Amino acid sequence: LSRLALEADLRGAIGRGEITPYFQPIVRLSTGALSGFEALARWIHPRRGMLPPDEFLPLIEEMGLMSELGAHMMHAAAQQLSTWRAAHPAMGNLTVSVNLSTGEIDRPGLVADVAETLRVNRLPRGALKLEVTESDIMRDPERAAVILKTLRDAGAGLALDDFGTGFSSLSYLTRLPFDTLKIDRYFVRTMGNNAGSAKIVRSVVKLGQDLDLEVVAEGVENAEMAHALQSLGCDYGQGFGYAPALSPQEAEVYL
Amino acid sequence: SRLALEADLRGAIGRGEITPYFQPIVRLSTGALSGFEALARWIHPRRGMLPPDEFLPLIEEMGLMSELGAHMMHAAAQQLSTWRAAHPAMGNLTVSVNLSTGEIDRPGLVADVAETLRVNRLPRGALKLEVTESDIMRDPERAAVILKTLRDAGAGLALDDFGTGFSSLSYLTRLPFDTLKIDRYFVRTMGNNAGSAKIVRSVVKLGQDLDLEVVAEGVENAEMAHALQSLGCDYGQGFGYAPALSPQEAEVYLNEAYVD
Ligand SMILES: [Mg+2]
Ligand SMILES: [Mg+2]
Ligand SMILES: [Mg+2]
Ligand SMILES: [Mg+2]
Ligand SMILES: [Mg+2]
Ligand SMILES: [Mg+2]
Repeated sequence: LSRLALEADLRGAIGRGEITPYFQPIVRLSTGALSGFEALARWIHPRRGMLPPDEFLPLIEEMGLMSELGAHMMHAAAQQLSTWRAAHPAMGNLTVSVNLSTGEIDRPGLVADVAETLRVNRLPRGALKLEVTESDIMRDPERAAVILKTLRDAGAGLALDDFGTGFSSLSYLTRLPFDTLKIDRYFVRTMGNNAGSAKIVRSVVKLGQDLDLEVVAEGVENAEMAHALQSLGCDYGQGFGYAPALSPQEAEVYL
Repeated sequence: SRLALEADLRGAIGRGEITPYFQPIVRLSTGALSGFEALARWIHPRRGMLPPDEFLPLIEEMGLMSELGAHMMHAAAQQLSTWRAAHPAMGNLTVSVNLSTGEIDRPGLVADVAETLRVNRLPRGALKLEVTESDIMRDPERAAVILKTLRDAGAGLALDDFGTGFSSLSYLTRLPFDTLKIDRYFVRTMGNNAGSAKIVRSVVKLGQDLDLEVVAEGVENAEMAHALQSLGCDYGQGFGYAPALSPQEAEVYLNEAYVD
């Protein structure tokens, strides 16, 4: 029924401004302070209401609009970040992250588009971060190494999302210019009653410290998980224990 | 000369021409001996000692890998029991043997290992099997089960050449290894290479936080040993201590190790 109607509605949705970022807070465990946001795509359909990425992203992909979606999300994330910095100069280097789907990292013109977005939004280096999964790196490690260095050289921060799943290669990591590792949600939420998950959480945290990478635990559901991560030296946390992806005006309240 | 060697390999394991030499593994802090890695050497009647890279490939072309693994394990196990009996005061003396790619999938491996422990009357963990990460990345869940059964039979388990390839943090947390070895290359070049320095440091901490004893391979001098122990690395092996020794030479090294 709808599987085909959505495609009709989805065409042009990006240009109409219907797919917009929502912002989930990332908090520094040591001080409790807001340190940045992860921007997450949301489709506010005029009829259907808000729809989550799992329901539209696959269709964006089939229609070949992934590149258009990524440019839009990055642009919207960056503009919001600059608008907040102009309204609250007290902040310094509050960051915003954007997720790239598999292969987006190789799209033609990505580096120029990022440089252009940091320029026009007058952002500091590292203010806008790109989150990728290891699929993009295992895919072709040497190529990933080239692309990632040029994105870092252009001013983008870089985060390795969902770390702990799949290979979680210690060797490949030491050669990639990441500045942030994110512990996947599953490990964080089962670390209290799953021995395997507890070992992955501790190792990732210690590994980040040994490699000078900042570590963000994803999926912090409550203050107890928060406190455990803090005791291990984990840098940041994000999850429903703090807040979901917020609309701009709700996110602005944290500033 | 390739097929000439191949002809010479027929029945060579049988005539006992391929035998183990033992390289010491030592505790870095106290400089004491903890064990040996058993390394195969072919003492050809005419050509003299031939290293594994020159015959190991031939052993596999002829499908003799299992016969070689069996012989090396038996020979290392017999030598270990003799040493342990002549050295009651070294409760932790172990010997290691290397399984080449695919050996852990052999049907009767666990039974063979179990028999070797029994006939040589070895305590649990005295005999270790060293496997590479590639031999495990082929089928992670299969290998996990097989490794667990080897642990349960009383064999020690070491993950050799760590640092190379994937060096998977996720898989290492789930596999029942007791020892992790850092590949020679990173230990050699950690002095002049930021990357190798990072691999060596983080493998040590990862290993230790997982309750694994870490062994640095390729310790070539007192400089590498001191830099490794100032990282808290457990053990080391390498030409800076001794190469793979003949059994008569290893016995002397063992005897001298009693002296502080
Ligand atoms: Mg993400
Ligand atoms: Mg994702
Ligand atoms: Mg994630
Ligand atoms: Mg070895
Ligand atoms: Mg080997
Ligand atoms: Mg090795």
